[PDB]
Amino acid sequence: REVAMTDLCPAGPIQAVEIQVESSSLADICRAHHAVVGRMQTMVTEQATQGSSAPDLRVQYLRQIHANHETLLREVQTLRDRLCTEDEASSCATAQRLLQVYRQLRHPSLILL
Amino acid sequence: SLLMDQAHDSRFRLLKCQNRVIKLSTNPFKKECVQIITAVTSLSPLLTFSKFCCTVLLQIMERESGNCPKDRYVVCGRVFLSLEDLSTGKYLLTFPKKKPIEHMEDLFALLAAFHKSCFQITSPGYALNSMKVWLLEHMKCEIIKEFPEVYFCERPGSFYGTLFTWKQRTPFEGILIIYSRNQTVMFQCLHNLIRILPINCFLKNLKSGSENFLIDNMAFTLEKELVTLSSLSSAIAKHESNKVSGALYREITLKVAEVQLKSDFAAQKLSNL
Amino acid sequence: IISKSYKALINLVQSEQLVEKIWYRVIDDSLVVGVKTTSSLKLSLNDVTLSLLMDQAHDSRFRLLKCQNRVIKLSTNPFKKECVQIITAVTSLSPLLTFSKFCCTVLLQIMERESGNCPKDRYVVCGRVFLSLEDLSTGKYLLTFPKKKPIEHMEDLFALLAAFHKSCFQITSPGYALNSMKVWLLEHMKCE
Amino acid sequence: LNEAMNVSCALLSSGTGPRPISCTTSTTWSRLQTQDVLMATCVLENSSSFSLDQGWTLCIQVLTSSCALDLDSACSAITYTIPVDQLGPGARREVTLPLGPGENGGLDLPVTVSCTLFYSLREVVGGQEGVCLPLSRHTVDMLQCLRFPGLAPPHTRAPSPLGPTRDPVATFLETCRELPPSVASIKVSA
Amino acid sequence: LNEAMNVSCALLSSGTGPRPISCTTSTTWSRLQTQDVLMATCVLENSSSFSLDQGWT
Repeated sequence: REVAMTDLCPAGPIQAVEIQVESSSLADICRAHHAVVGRMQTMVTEQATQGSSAPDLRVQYLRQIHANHETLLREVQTLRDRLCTEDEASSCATAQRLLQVYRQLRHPSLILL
Repeated sequence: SLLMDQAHDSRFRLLKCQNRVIKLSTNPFKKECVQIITAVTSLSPLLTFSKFCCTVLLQIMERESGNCPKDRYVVCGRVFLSLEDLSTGKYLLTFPKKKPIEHMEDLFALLAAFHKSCFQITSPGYALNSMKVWLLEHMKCEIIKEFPEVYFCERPGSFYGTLFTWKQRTPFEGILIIYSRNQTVMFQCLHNLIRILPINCFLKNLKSGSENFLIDNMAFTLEKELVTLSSLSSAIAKHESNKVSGALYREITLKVAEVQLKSDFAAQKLSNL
Repeated sequence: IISKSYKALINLVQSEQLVEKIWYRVIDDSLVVGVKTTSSLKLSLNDVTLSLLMDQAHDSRFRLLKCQNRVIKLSTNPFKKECVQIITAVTSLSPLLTFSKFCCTVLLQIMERESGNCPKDRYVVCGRVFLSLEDLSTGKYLLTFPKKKPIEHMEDLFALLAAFHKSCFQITSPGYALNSMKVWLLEHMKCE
Repeated sequence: LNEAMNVSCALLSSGTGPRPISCTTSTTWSRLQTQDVLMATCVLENSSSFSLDQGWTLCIQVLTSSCALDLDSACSAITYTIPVDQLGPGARREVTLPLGPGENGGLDLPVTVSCTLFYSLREVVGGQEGVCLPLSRHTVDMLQCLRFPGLAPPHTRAPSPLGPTRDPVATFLETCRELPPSVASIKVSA
Repeated sequence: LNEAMNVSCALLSSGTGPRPISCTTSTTWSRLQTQDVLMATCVLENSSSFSLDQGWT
């Protein structure tokens, strides 16, 4: 479907097409996302060497993205060191929380402009 | 692969060949590991000229590069065979005489032709040593000295010639891997095992590695991806000080895509398990 | 009432015991079930089979079940005289040992060939096969080689003549006679 | 060796689209016993003159999920092989092999089939061995392997497969011993 | 039970069309590996009201 997004671009929201996927099993999302991302790799490297570049905002929302990624990254690092230390209940809630991070990240992934 | 000689085979058929890597640590108590490859196959349909020669073909393909750039082949020998050669043993494994395994090629030919199944074991509030008693006293196991983490069951009726491997990582949470000559034998073992084990001993079938390694896989792919997106925003946050190059955004999103494909893969591994 | 009405069901669709009995053998990953016939049943006139039918009480799902059928004729002390016709089914095991256990029931189907009316499509329900890892762990139906060399329950012979890959051959020596057979068999091969 | 050189030269050089030899890799659904299964028809095509005579072989190899697992998978991959034997101009062949469920929907999906060819003289006479040409290295991803029964052309009553509620080993284990939709999305410039 | 007996009776009758339950079987070529194989699609159809429930095979 088409979704125009004005607080990504400084002037013109290009009417960027969003692609979604919804399913019971997270594994099938993992595979179909793997596929689509590989396919967008192909398309964008095909359009690069021909295509120009539209401008971004540079401000507010790229910093938003940095902050909400950095919190998760330091949390993942603390979790990796805890899994190294091996006190008790080695890895159950650790996996259950990492998949929460994964689902969080998936929902917007690679808004290509 | 394996490759017939048409000089033999006037006749075109298929030839299936099933592949396997086997990693065996050598004297774990750097440390030499042994990586061996193999293929596996029907004899029966080959023999139809009492004789055949097959050439071996080991192909090497690169993953990292999406250019398909490195497509190396090796031509790593040639095999002759005949019913004379079999008539006189020489290659064949026929059991109990070839109990004392002292030509490791025969061990590996076992570890290829057998049906394998990998299993996690967790006794959470209790140490696990009855494994070592059930193996060495009940199952009647010989350690191969060369590879001292491998056990050969010699108990003499319908478990004869089945092989185990046992890593006891964190002596609660171990892992057992069973090479058997069909699946019924697998079931007779799992049954016979669960009868001997504790009441809290929680088995689990493993398709695709141990849960610890798949968590490490997931953690690595996500930590990399989050660092790459923080890198996107830091490249933008130096463009702010000096509106962004859509070419810069493209450049970094391709690196991010290359990490996203890996986090997706590690996640299909975890979301199944 | 329920019981009364089944029995009603059975005289609804419809004396002489056309089958001896059921017996079953485990080979390796092969189930071999068999049956001894009676002189009444003429395999000359009657194409027969045998299926296996799994209990859905155990099997919560539809796995399909395939079974291979052999007819085995042996002459008994030839040197009227008794032939032994035995009929026997073969399949996989690991698929059935999913619930540590299973109870299959057995069907011998018969049909005539002569009458192009498809008139005579009788059956028999020829018994039921209970099995488990407790049973197999103590042998009991297995054949495990050499200790079970001296074959004295003939079902074990019949199991090997059902399970195995049969292959039939003519040998013609046209400017000799042919007798070395028995030596190679008895001396080189060493046959009991 | 002439025919070999002329063909090897024709393939590798003229870095163009339309080649003299081809290995097109498709996917299909076919129905067995009760299950549906994935197939790869690999269709080999000879659009040139040359005729891959003899001592020519075709080495297809079907590579799973690509990552360095600690323990191992029971099958890293498979390879098939076929003598390619007369195979003149315009001629083709068609070789259907399964990828499909490993016993219990057992299908991790990044998967490549890669074709190679293989000349050797050691076949006819020798004298220093043989050759591997690459050919078509196609990957299968999820998006080819999804199937749409509700939308389908026939609008006929096909029964729901409902992939097994448990592993055989898992059911075996439990017997021996006794929620939201996940989402992903992307955006991209119109 | 009742549903079973009612179908059974329908089945054992010769009403000149096998109404309650049918089985059509049908001949396919397919391809495997190398060789063209002969396949039988055997189609079971319930035309009638009666639901063949559990206990049936």
